[PDB]
Amino acid sequence: TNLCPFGEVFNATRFASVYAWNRKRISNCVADYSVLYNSASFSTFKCYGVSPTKLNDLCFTNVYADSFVIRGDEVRQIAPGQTGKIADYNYKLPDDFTGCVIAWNSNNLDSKVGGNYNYLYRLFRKSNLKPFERDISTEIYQAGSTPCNGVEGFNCYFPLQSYGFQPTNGVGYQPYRVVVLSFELLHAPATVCGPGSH
Amino acid sequence: QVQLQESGPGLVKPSETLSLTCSVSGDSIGTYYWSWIRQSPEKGLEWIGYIHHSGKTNYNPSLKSRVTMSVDTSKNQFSLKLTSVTAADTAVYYCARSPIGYCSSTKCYIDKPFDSWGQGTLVTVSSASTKGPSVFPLAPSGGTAALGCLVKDYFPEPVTVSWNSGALTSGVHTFPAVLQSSGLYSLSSVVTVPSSSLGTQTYICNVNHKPSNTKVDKRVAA
Amino acid sequence: AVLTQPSSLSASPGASASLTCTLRGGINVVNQRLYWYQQKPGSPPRFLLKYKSDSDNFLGSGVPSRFSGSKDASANAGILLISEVQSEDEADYYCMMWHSSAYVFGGGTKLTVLGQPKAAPSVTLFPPSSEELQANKATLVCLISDFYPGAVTVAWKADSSPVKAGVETTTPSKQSNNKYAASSYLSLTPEQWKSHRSYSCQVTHEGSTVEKTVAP
Ligand SMILES: *[C@@H]1O[C@H](CO)[C@@H](O)[C@H](O)[C@H]1NC(C)=O
Ligand SMILES: [Cl-]
Repeated sequence: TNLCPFGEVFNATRFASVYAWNRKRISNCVADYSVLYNSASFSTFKCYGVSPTKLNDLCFTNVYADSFVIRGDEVRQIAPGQTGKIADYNYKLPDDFTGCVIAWNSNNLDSKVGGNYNYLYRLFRKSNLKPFERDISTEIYQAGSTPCNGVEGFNCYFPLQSYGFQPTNGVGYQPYRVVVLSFELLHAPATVCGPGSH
Repeated sequence: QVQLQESGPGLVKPSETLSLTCSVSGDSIGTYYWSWIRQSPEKGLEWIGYIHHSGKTNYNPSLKSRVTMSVDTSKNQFSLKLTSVTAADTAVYYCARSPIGYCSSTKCYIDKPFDSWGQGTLVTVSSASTKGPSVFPLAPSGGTAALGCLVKDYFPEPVTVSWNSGALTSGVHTFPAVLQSSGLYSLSSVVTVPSSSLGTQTYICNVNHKPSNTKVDKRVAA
Repeated sequence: AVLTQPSSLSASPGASASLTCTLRGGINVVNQRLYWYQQKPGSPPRFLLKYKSDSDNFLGSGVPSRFSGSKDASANAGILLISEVQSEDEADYYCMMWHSSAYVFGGGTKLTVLGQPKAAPSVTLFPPSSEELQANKATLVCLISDFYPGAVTVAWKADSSPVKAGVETTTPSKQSNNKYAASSYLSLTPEQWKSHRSYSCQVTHEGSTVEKTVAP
C-alpha cells in the first residue's frame, strides 16, 4: 500500500552535478506514474522500451532514480545511443535502455545572478563512460605529449568545468533538472508495481 | 466620567433585523437624550434617532419606518433595532449621549449634542457566511527581532489581536486588513522584542473573531 | 445635499484654516445653529463648539480657544476657524445641524497640517510558515511602517524578476503618531515558493529602496 518516494527524488531541494550524478534505489512500493505524466511541469518526458501509455500496469524488480542537472540544450544527450560531453564523459544510458527520462527547466532555482558555479560537468576523459558509470576523479587530464603531473599547463586541463548558470542565459544554456528512471526487471519477483496492475 | 459600551460586532443577513445595545456607566449629573449614529466606510455620518429617559423617541424620517429604539433605565441601557436590513446598512454604529441645555418655558434645547460616544461597532450586512480565520505564526528571523502572526481568510471584519492576553502592549503593531478577490480578509500583527527574550519569553498572539465566535491562541516560537 | 464641506483642506502650522460648510440654497444660514466635530482615526467624533451668532454659541470643555465659529451669509455657509493650526489638529472635521426632524452632517473636511518631516519606512518580510505550507498554501507578508509622507511604491520580485500576480497591497494609513503603515501580501502555491531561490519585497520611499528577501 505504501507509495514510492518519488517526491524525495523529484521534489529534492539539492540536485547533484552531472559528473557526480545521484542515484537512489526504489523498491517495495507502488509507483503511481499517473501522477508524473499528468503533471504539466516537465519539458521532456520520454520513455524507452515501454510505452508510457501503460506504465501503471507494469511491475519491475527494482527501479533506480538517477538525478542531476545539465544545460538545457544538453537534455538531448540523456538518451540511448547519443554522443557529446555528457553522454561520453558524464552520464551514459545503455543502447537498450528500458525506462523514462524526465526533465524540467530549473532556472528559477539553480541559476544565480553572477553565476552558479557549483554545477560542474566533466570536459575530458581518456575513454567514454560505460552505461551507468560515474567518474568523480579530479586528476589532471593529459591532452598532449608531455606527461604533466598535478600542475595545470599547456595541454594539461583541469578535467571539470563549472556551468556559469545565470538567470539571463538563453533557454538552451539554462539549468534543467533531469531524473532518469531505470526499470530493473531481473529474474526475481518484482517489488515495484503500478496502481492498475493485476 | 461616563463610558458608553456598545454590544459586540457581527454580521446580519439581508432582510433580517440588526440589534445593538449600549450600556452606560459613570457620572450622570444632568438630564440626557440618547442616540444612535452610524458611519459609513467613506466616513459619512448619519444620525438614526434618540430616545428620552421616558421612552419617547424621535427618529430620522428616512429610517423611521425600520427603526425601533428602546431604553431600560434600570439597567442603564438603551437599544437599537433596525429591521429589513441591506448592504447599505453596513456601518460602524455609535451610541452617543447628548445633554439637555437651556430650557425655556416652551422648549428644551440641546446645546452640546453628542457629548460622549461609544467606540463604535461594525455591523456587516451580507448574504455570505461567517468564516473564522486561519492563524499562522510568523516566526522571528541591532538587537531587536520581529515576530507576529498571520490572520488569514476571515469574514466579516473586524478581528482583534492581542499578545499574551494583552499583557504585551509595547511594540505591538496590528496592521489594517487587506481584502482579497475571494471576499475574505487577512491581516497581520507584529511585535518587536529584544532577541535576548526569544529563548525565554513566551509569545502568544490572541485572535478573536467575534462574528464567527472564534478565539485562537497561537504560540509564536523561534 | 443639505450641508456641503470640501473634501480636503491643507494649512501651514501657525496659520489659520477656515473650514466651510455651505448650506443648500433654500435654507438660510443666518438663523441656523451649527455644530462642529473633530474625529481622529480610530476614535469617535468629538464635539468642538456650537455657533449660531456672536451672542449664542458654546465651546466644549477642554476644547482649545483656537477653535471658533462664524458665518458667511454671502456664501450661505458656516465657518470653523482654526487659529494657530498645529500638527495635532490634523483630523476630519464635521459640520452638523438640525433640519427636517433630523441631525444632518456634512461629508467631513480632512485637515492636512503641512510641514511634517520625512521618515524612512521600516520593512519586515515574513516567508510562509511551515503550518501554512503544510496546509498547501503560501503567503508572503511585507509590512511597512513609520514612514512619511504616505506615498509608497511596493514591488515584489521572484528571484531577480518583477511579479504582479497574486499581490494585495493595502492603502497606507496613519498609525498613531501621524506616521504611515502599509501591508503587502503575495500569495503563492507551495510549489512556486519551493521552486525559486528567493522572493523579495521592495519598498521605495523618498529616494531610498529597502529590500527584504526570504528563501526556503
Ligand atoms: C512534488 O510535490 C508536489 C506538490 O507540491 C506534488 O504534486 C508532486 O506529486 C510531488 N512529486 C512527486 C514525485 O510526488
Ligand atoms: Cl440609560
